[PDB]
Amino acid sequence: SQANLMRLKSDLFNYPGPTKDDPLTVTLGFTLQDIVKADSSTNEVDLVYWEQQRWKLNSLMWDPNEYGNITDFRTSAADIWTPDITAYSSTRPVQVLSPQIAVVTHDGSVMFIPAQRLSFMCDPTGVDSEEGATCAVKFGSWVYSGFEIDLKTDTDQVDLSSYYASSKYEILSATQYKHDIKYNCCEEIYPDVVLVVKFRER
Amino acid sequence: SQANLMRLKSDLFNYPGPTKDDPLTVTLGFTLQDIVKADSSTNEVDLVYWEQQRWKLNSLMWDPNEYGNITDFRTSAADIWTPDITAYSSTRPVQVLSPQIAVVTHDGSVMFIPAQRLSFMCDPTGVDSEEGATCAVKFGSWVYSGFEIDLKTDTDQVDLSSYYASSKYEILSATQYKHDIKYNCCEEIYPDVVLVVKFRE
Amino acid sequence: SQANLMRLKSDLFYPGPTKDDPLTVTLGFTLQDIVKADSSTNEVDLVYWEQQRWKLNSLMWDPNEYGNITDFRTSAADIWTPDITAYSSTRPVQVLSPQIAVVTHDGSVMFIPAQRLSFMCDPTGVDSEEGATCAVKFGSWVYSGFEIDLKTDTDQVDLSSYYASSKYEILSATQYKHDIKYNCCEEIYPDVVLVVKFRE
Amino acid sequence: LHSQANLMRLKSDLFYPGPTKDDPLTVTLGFTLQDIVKADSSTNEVDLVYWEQQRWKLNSLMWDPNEYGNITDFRTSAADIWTPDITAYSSTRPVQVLSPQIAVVTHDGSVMFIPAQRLSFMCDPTGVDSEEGATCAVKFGSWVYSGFEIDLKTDTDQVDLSSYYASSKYEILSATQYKHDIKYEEIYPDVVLVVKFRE
Amino acid sequence: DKLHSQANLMRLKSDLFNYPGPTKDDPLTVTLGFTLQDIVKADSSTNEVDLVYWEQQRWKLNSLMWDPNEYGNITDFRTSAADIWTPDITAYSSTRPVQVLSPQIAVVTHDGSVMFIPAQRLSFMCDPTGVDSEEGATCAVKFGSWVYSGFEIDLKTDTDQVDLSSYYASSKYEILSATQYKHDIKYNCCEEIYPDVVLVVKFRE
Ligand SMILES: O=c1cccc2n1C[C@@H]1CNC[C@H]2C1
Ligand SMILES: O=c1cccc2n1C[C@@H]1CNC[C@H]2C1
Repeated sequence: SQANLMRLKSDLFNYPGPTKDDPLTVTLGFTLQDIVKADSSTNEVDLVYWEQQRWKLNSLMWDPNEYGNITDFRTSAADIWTPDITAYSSTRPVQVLSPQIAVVTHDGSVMFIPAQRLSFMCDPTGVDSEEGATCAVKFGSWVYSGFEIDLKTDTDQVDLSSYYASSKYEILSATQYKHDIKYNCCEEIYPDVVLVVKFRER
Repeated sequence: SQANLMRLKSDLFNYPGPTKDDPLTVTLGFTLQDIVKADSSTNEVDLVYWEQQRWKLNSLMWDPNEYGNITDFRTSAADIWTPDITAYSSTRPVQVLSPQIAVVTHDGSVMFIPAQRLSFMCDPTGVDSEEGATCAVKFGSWVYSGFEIDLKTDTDQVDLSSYYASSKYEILSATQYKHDIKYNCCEEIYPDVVLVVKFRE
Repeated sequence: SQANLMRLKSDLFYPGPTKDDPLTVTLGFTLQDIVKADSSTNEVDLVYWEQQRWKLNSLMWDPNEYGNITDFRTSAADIWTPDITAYSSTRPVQVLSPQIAVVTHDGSVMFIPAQRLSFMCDPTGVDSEEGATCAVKFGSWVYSGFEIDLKTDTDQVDLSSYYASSKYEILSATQYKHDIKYNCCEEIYPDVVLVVKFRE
Repeated sequence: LHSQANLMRLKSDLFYPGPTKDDPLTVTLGFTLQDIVKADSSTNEVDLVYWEQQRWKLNSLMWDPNEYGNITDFRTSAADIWTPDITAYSSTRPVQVLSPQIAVVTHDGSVMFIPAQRLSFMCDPTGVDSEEGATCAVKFGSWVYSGFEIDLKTDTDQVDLSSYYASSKYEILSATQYKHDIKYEEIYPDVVLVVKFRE
Repeated sequence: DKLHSQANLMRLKSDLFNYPGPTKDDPLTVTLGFTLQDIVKADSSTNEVDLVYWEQQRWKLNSLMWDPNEYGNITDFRTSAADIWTPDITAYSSTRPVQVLSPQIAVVTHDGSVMFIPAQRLSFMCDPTGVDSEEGATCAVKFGSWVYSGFEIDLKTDTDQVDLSSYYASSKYEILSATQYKHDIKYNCCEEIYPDVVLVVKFRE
């Protein structure tokens, strides 16, 4: 079985990114673990979250019958192409908290779920009130337009089922709606997923 | 002997990770050096510990008689596969405080003991009291279920034998119980080792 | 299509400019936010996007020879990129976006890294109606105007993404094309000067 | 086109194990002090921003411009070449580089490298809030080479203050870069930056 | 003469570089000494203290031996620490990753001895209580190989005294005493004994 897995990986590794004629659908979903801190002197808020990314490539397909019934495998994210999904309003480089390892399945679908800590632009005024503070952060491909990476979601709600119950901040709502925007630099429209979080001091 | 060691290393390096058909047992244990800080403005606590990891691979076996009676060697952890054991509630990238070097023994067993500083989600309310504060952080594989990586411990007690005697925080209790969790949704069993620390000023 | 793109990239894969092959580099700033202003050290921190454009003959192709591919994306480390540097930073610049460029069939490259910069700036007056004014120059570290001809498309900094709830509001943001020369020597050193007037 | 081809050819033709007692290298140092960012009296650390000019010359980097289309100099990554190990003796944090790591090589074989850096070094800022000010010093020299191997020179005793930030928290009263030798048979040279400054 | 010396050095380096670590049958002696430059700060809110020091490391390998006559009488040379094996001497009680302050360059001598002296800033567990009193505070920090036992790396000192001759005269903290003593310790993880050099510093404001 180990020999079969090594052979399968060797065959697969022995993708130039999407194109307008071969666009890629990337599904995005956010799980918000915690709101670590809010800095009212700089309007920066720190969040810990899991960013679930899923896409499918014909080049990553295989027949499990030809490889000892291997249905899927784990591999370093550096072994494959991954989408350049970026927070648009970070104020510090995003910090990764989990192994960079993807799960590839025989139908060519890949699931990547890195855990990260992000500092982003957010005014926490009103967090010390019952109505709380509201902030947003956009996520999208930095360089690929809607014609190359089509960006989708499975749900309009951020997954709060793992939110740290003793966080300094409690979540009032958290949504993840898709938006289409045009930037001054380029004519083509760029899709994005915007996380809108309403939160308050616990 | 030096030539024998280089030959052994060359032969060994000239593993794809575990599978359901070829699963791997990883033994985990913690030595808690110190609780550096507790931050009640963010509910983050910072620990320094040694994370001892042990596992064993047939592909790393050899006969000492074939290599000058060498029974073990040291090698960079980048030369070998290592398990993806991760703290599930960290708030900052773990900081490595020791060389990334493993010890490999002729029976194929590997011993890795990185020293790290970890910031994790923890409410320190009560740390300034007699009963102290309590916090917990789960360790496990990020991508492997128990059908691929099985977790074991040699003991459910954290090694406190070198805990810093003049730390700002004294340890009331520290355990590393192992839990096998089966979700209602799926057949696979997920195992974790949970560090539970009770401490006070 | 994917095979055509791979063949094009292999075919394509520049020593940098010289006095006899000068390269025009166009610079433009999008100012996202003024994160902080530290009156104890006179340092101000900005987040901005630095749009860089240039064009190389060695990056041209005919889309008809490559399945009508007119552009592609590639890692910035696959290609030469200009050494544009803030001249009064006080900390290493921190990169906030993927280091990926857009190459177009006419040989033009577009690269827009997002960065956080700490630079020398006295914010005195930021708590008044007139606000504070600070400036920072951007330009090549090692190339004179004979090798890298630095240009702007406009002097108006793009404020369309400026963070509306920043601690600081922008009174004006201007990007000037400026150069310094020595009478003794022919060489001219150009820079783009970012001047920001802002207040609490 | 011809210039690009010639540059590529020149770089290939050219692509040094460092100096020795029998092949000593002159390294010329100069400082431009851009700013004194901060002074921390709780730890006696001061933070400076400066440009450190380094120049040296190697026979192995010479060429005839006539053979390469009148190319008289070129730019190259500092990792493509040997660089002197000049270091600050009293730094309290790793020096942070603020500029591209790129050097200029000229056809006579001389190399010029001017990294911009932010440095935290040991310094008692006592007096900085007075008319007389504070005075601090930091020595620069090779970590591993003696004066028999790296002959450390300057073009001037004066730190270049023509770019000092006019609105710094700290104004400069004087800034010198005098040379010093220490004998313990080798002689060990340094260049000492001495800054006298005040709020 | 300069051309010949350069050629000789290049040839020597090429021959030398064209070591898998010590073994029980081929143990390595590593000599350690410390120079304490400054005690940058004491944090009583976390019991962390920050030190700047130089760590002098010396060892000797047969594979780095050469004849000076063979290569223009070249007694020694400088080379990047990345070109050679170096020992994994680690601070046992750091609270932050150690920060390197100097070039990583070693001096290799024709008898195969290496000398490597990185300058580092270290944050280590240390309670500074009493630093504001005449007796001062006292802290220790163990150094040793992380992974090689006494049977593979034998750890020695040249002296019991930490070199204070470069200590920063205007530090916030003055040194009352500083010693470096060797100890042999048994750890729970392994049967074999592991040696260490412990730095014991008494200091005050
Ligand atoms: O670098 C590129 C490359 C292509 C397009 C863009 N940029 C970066 C910004 C964020 N994404 C949309 C737009 C502006
Ligand atoms: O990683 C190893 C490998 C071998 C032995 C040890 N460890 C690390 C700790 C520090 N050194 C002694 C002991 C415990």
